[PDB]
Formats: sequence, structure tokens, C-alpha cells
Amino acid sequence: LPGKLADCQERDPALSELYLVEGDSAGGSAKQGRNRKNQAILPLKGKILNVEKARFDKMLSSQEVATLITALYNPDKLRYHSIIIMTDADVDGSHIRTLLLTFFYRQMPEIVERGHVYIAQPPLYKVKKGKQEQYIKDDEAMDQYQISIALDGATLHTNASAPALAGEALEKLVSEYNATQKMINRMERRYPKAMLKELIYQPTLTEADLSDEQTVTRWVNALVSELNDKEQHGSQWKFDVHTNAEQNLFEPIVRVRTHGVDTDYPLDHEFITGGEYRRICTLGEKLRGLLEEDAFIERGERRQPVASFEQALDWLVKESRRGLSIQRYKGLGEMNPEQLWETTMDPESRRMLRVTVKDAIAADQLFTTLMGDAVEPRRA
Amino acid sequence: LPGKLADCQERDPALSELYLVEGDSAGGSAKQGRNRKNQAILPLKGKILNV
Amino acid sequence: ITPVNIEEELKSSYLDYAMSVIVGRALPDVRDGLKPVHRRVLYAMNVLGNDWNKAYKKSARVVGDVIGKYHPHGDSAVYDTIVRMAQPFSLRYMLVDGQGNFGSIDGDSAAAMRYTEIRLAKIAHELMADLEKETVDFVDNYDGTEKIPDVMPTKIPNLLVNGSSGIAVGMATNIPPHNLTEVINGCLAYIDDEDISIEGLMEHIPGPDFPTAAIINGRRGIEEAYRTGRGKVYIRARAEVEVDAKTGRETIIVHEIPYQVNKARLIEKIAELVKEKRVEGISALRDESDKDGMRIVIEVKRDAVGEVVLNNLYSQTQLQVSFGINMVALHHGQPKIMNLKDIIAAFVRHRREVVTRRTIFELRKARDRAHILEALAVALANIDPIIELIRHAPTPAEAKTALVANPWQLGNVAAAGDDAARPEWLEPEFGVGLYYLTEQQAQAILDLRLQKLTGLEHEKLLDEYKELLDQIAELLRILGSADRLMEVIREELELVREQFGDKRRTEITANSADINLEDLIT
Amino acid sequence: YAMNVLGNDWNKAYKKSARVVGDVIGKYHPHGDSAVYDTIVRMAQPFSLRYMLVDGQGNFGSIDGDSAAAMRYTEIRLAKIAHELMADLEKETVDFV
Amino acid sequence: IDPIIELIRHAPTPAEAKTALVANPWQLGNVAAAGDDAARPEWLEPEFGVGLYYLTEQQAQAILDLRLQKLTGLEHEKLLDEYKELLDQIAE
Ligand SMILES: O=c1ccc2ncc(=O)n3c2n1C[C@H]3CN1CCC(NCc2cc3c(cn2)OCCC3)CC1
Repeated sequence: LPGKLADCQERDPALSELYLVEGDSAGGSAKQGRNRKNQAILPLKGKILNVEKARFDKMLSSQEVATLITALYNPDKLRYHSIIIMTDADVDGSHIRTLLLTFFYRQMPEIVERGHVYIAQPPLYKVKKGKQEQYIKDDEAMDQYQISIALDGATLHTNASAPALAGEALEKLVSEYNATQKMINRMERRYPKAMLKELIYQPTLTEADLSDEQTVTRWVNALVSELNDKEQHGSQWKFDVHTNAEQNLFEPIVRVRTHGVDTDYPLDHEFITGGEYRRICTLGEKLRGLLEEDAFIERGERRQPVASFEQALDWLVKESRRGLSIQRYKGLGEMNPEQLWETTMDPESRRMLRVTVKDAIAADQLFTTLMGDAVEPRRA
Repeated sequence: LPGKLADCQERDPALSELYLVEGDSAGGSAKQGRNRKNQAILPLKGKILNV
Repeated sequence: ITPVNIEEELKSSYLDYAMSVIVGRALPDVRDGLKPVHRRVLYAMNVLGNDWNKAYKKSARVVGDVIGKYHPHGDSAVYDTIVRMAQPFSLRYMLVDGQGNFGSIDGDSAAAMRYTEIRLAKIAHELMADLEKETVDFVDNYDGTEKIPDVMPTKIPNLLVNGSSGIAVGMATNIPPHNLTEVINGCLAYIDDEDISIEGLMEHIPGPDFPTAAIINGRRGIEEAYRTGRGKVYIRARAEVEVDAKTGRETIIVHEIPYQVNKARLIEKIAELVKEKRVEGISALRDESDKDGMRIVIEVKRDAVGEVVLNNLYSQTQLQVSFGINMVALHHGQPKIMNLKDIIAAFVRHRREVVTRRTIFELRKARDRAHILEALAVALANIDPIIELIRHAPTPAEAKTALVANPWQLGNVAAAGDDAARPEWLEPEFGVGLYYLTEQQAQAILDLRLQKLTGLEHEKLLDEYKELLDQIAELLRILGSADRLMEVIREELELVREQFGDKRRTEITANSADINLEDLIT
Repeated sequence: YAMNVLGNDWNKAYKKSARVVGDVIGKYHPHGDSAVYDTIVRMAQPFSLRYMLVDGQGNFGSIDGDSAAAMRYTEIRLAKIAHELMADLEKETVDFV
Repeated sequence: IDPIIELIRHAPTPAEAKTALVANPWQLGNVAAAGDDAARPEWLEPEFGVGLYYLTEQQAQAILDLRLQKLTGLEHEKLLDEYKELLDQIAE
């Protein structure tokens, strides 16, 4: 009871709150920025031993949490009906959160079934552009904010049917382009990036082109020529036509020569049928149906004509990222106490989280097995 | 005599030596550079209260 | 606002933490065999500028710098890593040359971080050689304010020379050290024959190496480890019996202890075993270790052969311990069991790529320098018209415009290769005698001094131009042909082997097969 | 003097205190780390001096007796009034030791 | 400037050019020409700056370290203004 626990003035349960953070790093500012009416904080020290790896009714080091929350059995004493676990946004924070969750799950299932365990969501990014401030907590939110700042009322002027291309259509086009570039960066682990970036401007391809050899030859010749033209590093590009079929089944083959070893990349029916290639072809057709050679976009007092859409996008991002400031908090004991009160534990501005007891599965059984921990990593 | 004072092989007094230095900073290298025949070193901890 | 969430967040956070620990904390790489902590420490020491031929520096400054810029994850881990790199008996080849209490085999910890003085060594400069020549990629720091090199342009396969012992969330690795000369010989043999067999590599490299000598007995274990990736090997200490010329008594001498063995704990365990009657034939125990070599003296009990007691000790005392060989590392950011040939091939490919990128960088630099020197020589050819143009133009911008717009005569005294003397971005509308200037060229001309008008600068400029021509020709030749690049790699490897050669420390006495095979199949 | 040589003005970004502590220990004050950090915390507390000199950011304690955080979380820098203390130093105005 | 041009173009060695600049006096044109004193350092010997004028090894080295951009119709007025400002500053 003494030492670390700092209760509130109110003694009636179901009205106060309990928190669990790092003691010396966080609890100091937490107590200096909390309220003295219905706030209570229980500091912690390091990590907590696992339950399944070493199960012993006599093994105990701290024992303060279970002794202060209940009597350890629990229906009698139900003090602190509402508990919230604040935790850092680092990986060790997620680890200790997982340990705390499995602890409260394997010790007292009733307090979790009745909806008493809560999870906080502290902010992650602090963007300040002069007077304009912004609190961002997620990576996707940060990306959306960057896209919004990079498109502060842009207006494109090309020689297409639209004299002044602007509005939500350009935003949707940029979003689809970013999603496709992310997909290409994800698939880059399999195939090189040069061909995937070049197929954006190259003409379309159809499985009906396997009849005429001249069309495939012209296509692969244009591909190899443009790759050799755009190649500024120490590499080359060669073409190859092979017939492994009954009559034709024409399949192009690209031969690239890196530093010391050549490597081919044949094309099969499965590659043409695949949904990724179809999406790439649709995006390429959509971009070629724009005629974006002579373009004029301004954001917001200057414009510069370019010859590539990605170059204009990079220029806009660079112009938007000139004089902005970003502060990333990597710990609760880094920000001011008033900022913590306003952004994390403000009863009118906080955003808590509720845990459920939907299903009882054997995930905790495979948590520490040395076999489940080896078969689970199937992130490929 | 737990841990800290490492006596020598000889047990007859008036032949061995005793030393008093800082424990963590000095005693390590002192024991790593001393002899194991007639040498003994007792570490210390900070200061000592006055009499 | 209390949104209802599912329990799957537990598994999600656990998977995220496991992936993070496996990728960025535990498992090293195969191209250099270095942890990110060691990488950040070496990069900080390189940026600070603490060479081997300089004075010592306090370790607290380096630790604080590393914590402030690159590794903000405590202080104890960085200091422990520095102490481990400073211990000679912990690595086959030390990297950080220090001075102070660095611990010993007795288990005594090092002193505080306010007493020791450390600096880089001669071999450490070979690890991060040719780094500023744009040879590798840069990675942003935690807040996006600095740059960190992805890999180091190394010349020595530290993964095979020293190795490491780390454990992931579900994986673990352990690699014994080796000798540098045999690794260089194996690399040269692999360069000679791309289709070399495992038997040839085993013949080139008999077995591992250790900072402290020992006796290796198992050969099938290391053979399976080199062939598959898993195996066990036994380590035996060096000892013998002693009989005086007179009646005397028998005495056992311990010259060396196995790898990673505490001496004080070993003596305590031996004393406990003698007290517990578990071991016989031992009367007392003494010690004669000094600054000339470790020496342990054990008095053999009277009327005892001592060989049976020695065998009982070898069976019970920690002098004979196994070893968990396990080769696990990252190949493309994913744990993959790799053999020796794959590591050698990856090292060769990395070296080829680094050499090629360095050559391209040097070629671009020489091209730019020669392009500037050509304009400088053209300006030095005709000077008087430039004098009138400067004296009559009130504005320097107007003078630059007049210099760029007006052609020149291209005197006979001013006047190489057919091509490769101009940058790629330069437009063909310049340098068609006839000659035209450039804004950058005119700016460089306006930045000349008065000392460049002597009877000595012209010959120096001509010699520098000839040297640049020779350099760009040699670079084009080495980029055109790969055999020259392979010969350069071979020469560099031979030079490194000649500079950093040494002698074997350990010894391998094979008895696991001599006792088994010749007594089973005869 | 270490903060002046390092070049941490008031109109610049914050910096980690561990770097400054290590620099002071390495060059000028090699007498531990606890005293320097305690002095920095004392200079950072507004309720301990009539005019603060080191503008910081983080858990600097309060009147409740709670100690400050570790030296790997706080960020400190010079203030506007601190530049008036060491003004005109490189003009050979004092002696060197 | 022109005599300096011939002296630099005819002297193969820059040290010999500096020696020739220091040893030879100058004409001190009318366009080139302050206070009665306080315009010279204390360590300077009275044998320099007696029109008549002599150079110094440091002065000649500073002259040899000039560039081509200092020969416009804008540098002379800037130098005159800087000289007047230095006179005002040393007087104050
Ligand atoms: O935390 C504890 C708790 C109990 C305890 N008991 C004994 C003991 O020795 N120690 C105990 N401790 C811990 C340690 C004392 N600790 C004080 C802080 C010190 N910090 C080291 C340091 C860090 C930095 C330095 C210099 N020194 O300069 C650069 C910036 C970072 C390390 C030793």
C-alpha cells in the first residue's frame, strides 16, 4: 500500500480510475499532471515474469497489483471497477502490453468478461506548421495528412479535354497511384523494379498477341531500347524470343546483365492472368489516356512544367515539406504534464479501448511452445 | 570475510601484506596484477564516518 | 468514446514485437556479420575522427554521442559492448584499442566509464574503408534527421572470422571463429573455381579457430556443420603428467582452459568435488599463474596412477564441454540457414558491387575535374580579351554574359581522346578553332587568382590533364572488362592476407573416427 | 562554457542532455555525472531560481519532491538571458586557464 | 594594375615577383589619394609609407591573393566606403 500507490480523495469504487505505467520515467509527470479527485496511479518496475513459462503458486516478486486491486475470490472486493493501461508506442511497450493482457486473462477472467480492462491510445506525431498544430497518432493518419498538405488546392493545366484539371479527381488519382506504387514496392521482392516502373508507360498487352511474332518483337524491342535509354547505372538490357509450345504460345523473355551474372525473366500465361499485372495495365491505360506531357500545376504561387507525373508529384511533396516541423514522442516521460492530461487522460478528449471475451481459443497455448513460436512466423 | 578480501596462500602472519583501495575502480586491476603468494587486498566503499 | 475492440490486438502486438526483435535486434547480416549496435558504434567513432595514430579519448564522450544521435536505448548495453570488443580473450581479432581495466578470466568486471580510454585500431579502418565515395545506401535515424549506412564496404568477412552468438524470438545462432589466412585461401580458390566442392573447402580450411588454444576431437560434427549447418563439437583442455628425476611425486599441470570457462568457479567446483569425496586421488590444490602464462598445479595423491583420475576429471570437470554449432543469419531480411559456399558467394558479389560503385563514382569525379580543367586551360590560353572584358564591364553578371555569349579563337598553343572527356548531362551544343563557354565555366574563370600566371602553372596543368586522361582511360578499361576487376579483387585479397597474416593457435587431434572406424570395420 | 562552445542557442532546436553531460565530463569536469545532472536540473527548475538560465523540456520535478526523469529523456538549451552572461567572449576580454 | 600585370607575366617564380614588388617603389597616382596619425599599427617601421610609397611582404602576399571579380565599376566605391567607415570607427 505505501511507496508507489497514490489513491484519490474518493473512496467509493466504480468512480475512480487506475493506471499502470513505468514508475520513474512516466509516473512522476503523470502524478504532476493528474487530478486529485478520482485519479489513482500504480507505478511498475521493469517487466513481469510470465505465467505459463514458469507457473508457481509460491513464485512472487511484486504481488502489489493483485493485492491492491482485489483480495485474490474477487466478487467480494471489486475496488477500482475501471482500470486503464497506458503504454508507450515502442515495441517493448507492445510486448509488455501483451504480457499484461495474458496475465489478466489467465489470473482473473471475470474482471475481463465484465468489461473492466481498458487500453489507452496516446498520440504519436506532433506536426506544427507555424500557428497550425496537429496531433497525429497513426501512420496512415500521418500519410493522409501529408497527402492533404501536398494538395493544398492544386490545379493542373494540361492539353487534355480538361483545361484546368483539379478537384477530388486529382486527389483520387494520386491516392490510386500511391497505392499502386506501394503494391509494386511490395512485389519488388520477386521481380526487379525497373521493368515494373517501365510497364507504366509501355503499351498494353493482350493474350491474343501470341499469334503474330512481329508485334511481340516490336514490343520487346521498344522495351529493351527504352530500358537501355533510361539506364544511367552500370547495367544493360537484352531481349529474347523463345517458343516452348506445340505451334506458337509466344512468350517474351527479357535478359538483363547486372555486375557479373546475367538473369532472364520469362513471361507466362499466369503472369498475364494475375490480378497485379491487370491492375498495372489498367493504371497504365488510365495514365496514357491523360496526355500529361505538357503540364502546368501550381502550389500555390509558382508553377513548373515537367515531363513526368511522378516528378511533378515529388516536386509538390518537396514544396509542401519545406518549412514544416514534426515532433515524435517516443515515451510518456517526454511531453509536458498538461499535454499528457489534455491528449491522453482528458475525460472529454480521450479515446479508450475495450477488450472482449468473444472466443476462447488456444492462442495462449501456442504463446510459449517453441513449436508454435516457430510455425507462426508465416509472414511471407 | 565474505567475497571482498582475498587472502594469500601463506597463513603465517608477518609475511603477508594488506592493502586498502577503492573497490570497483581499483581493486579489480589490483587483484589482476597482484601476486598469489603473500598478497591480500581489502576493498573499500566510499568514505568512513569520523570518530 | 469507447470503441469495442477484439482480442486479436494481443496476437497482433506479439507478432509485431517478434518481427521487430528478429529483424533489427538479434540476427546479424551475412554481408558483414555485424550487429546494428556495433554498426552505430563504429559509425560514430568514424564520424568523430579517432584514428589509431591519434591520442586516446574518454569512452564517456563516445557513449553519450551514440546515445544522443543513433542508439538511444540506454547506456549499459553500449558500454558492455565496448568492453566486450576491448577484451582480447573474447575475440580472435580485436577492433577497439583501449587502455584500462578491461576485466580478465577471473570474472572481474571492468571499471567505470570515466576511467578507460579507447580508440580505433589499424584493422578497424579496413572495415569502413572507402565509405564517403557513395558505395552504400543511407538510412534515416529515428526522427529523420541523420543518415546511417546500410552496409559497410568491408574487405574482410567478419561473420566467418569472428562470428557472433545471438538468439531471436524463435531462432538462435552460434558461429565459431576461424583463421583469416585460410578464409582468404578459400575465397581465392572459389574465385579460381566457381564449381568447387565441399571437400575442397574442407581441405582448404581444416577447422575453426579460437582466441585461446584447445584440443578439438570431433570431426564428424564439424563436417556435418559445414555440410548441413548443425552439429556438435567437443573441446578438451591441454594437460599432462609430471614425474621428477628423484622419487618425488606425480603432478598435473593445466596450461589452458577451454573457451568461455571461469577459472575461479572451476577451482571452487574442483574444491567442492574433492570435499564431497566424489573425486579421488587429489590431495591439495595450488596455483602458479603469473604474467608469463597461466599455470595450475594439482598435487596427485600418493600411490595413484593419475591417469584414471585425469580421465574421471575429463568426464566430470568442465574441461570437456560440447558446443552448439548453429549457422543462422539474414539473407534478405529473413532467417535462412546458409552454408559456407553461400556466404562466400554473397561476400564476392557484395565486393564486386562495392568496387563497381566506387569505380563509377571515381570516374564521374575525374570527368567533372577534367571538364573544369579544360575550361580553365581555355581561359588561360587567351587572357587579354578577358582583361578588357572585365575592365570595361561595370557589372560582373554582364561580364559573365558577355563571356558566355562570345566565342573564342582557340589558339594553337592551347591544343586528346575521341570521347569520354565530357559529362553525360552536357549538351552537344558546346565544344564544337571553335569553342563556347558555360555559366559554371565562366563562374570558375571569374574565380581565378594572380598566382596562376607564372611559368610553372602551365606545366602543372598539362601534367594534371594528362594524368586525368590516363585515369579515365584506365577506369573505362576496368569497367569494360570484368577480368581486370577480378584481378584487382585478387590482388587486394592477396595484399590483405599478406598484411594481416598470423599463425595457428589451436590444434585439432582427430580421435572420434580413429577409435570408431578402425575398431568397427576391420 | 561547454554549452557556448557546442553552439546551442535559444533560437535552435532542442538537444539531448546526455551529450552535454558526457562532453563536460570528458573535457572540463571529470568528477562524476550525478553532480552535473543535479546542477542542470536545479538550473532547469523555475521554482528554484528567480531567473532561469537553461531552457529545458521534460519532467523537471515539482514542489511535491518528485525527482526528475533520467538523462535520456530531457531536452535542454540556452535561453535568451543566458547569452547576456557570456557576451563578447572571443574578443580577448578575459584570461584563459 | 598594369605594371603589376607585366611584373607577374614576366616573372617565372612567384617569390621573385613578390621580391620585385617589394623592392620597387610606386607612382601613387592622384586617383588613389586621411588623418595625421592613428592609421598604422604600432609594430610597423617608419621606413614604409613615406607620391612615394613602399610595399611589405604581407602586403605583397595579400596583393598576390586577389581575384578577377574585384575589377568592376562597383568594387572601388565599396572599398572607399569601407575605408571611410574604418576611419570613423578608429576615430570614435
Ligand atoms: O538504478 C540503480 C539502483 C540501485 C543501484 N545500486 C547500486 C549501483 O551502483 N547502481 C544502482 N543503480 C544503478 C547504479 C548506479 N548508476 C548511477 C547512474 C550511472 N549512469 C552512468 C552514466 C551515464 C551517462 C554518462 C555517464 N555515466 O555520461 C554520458 C551520458 C550517460 C550508472 C550507475
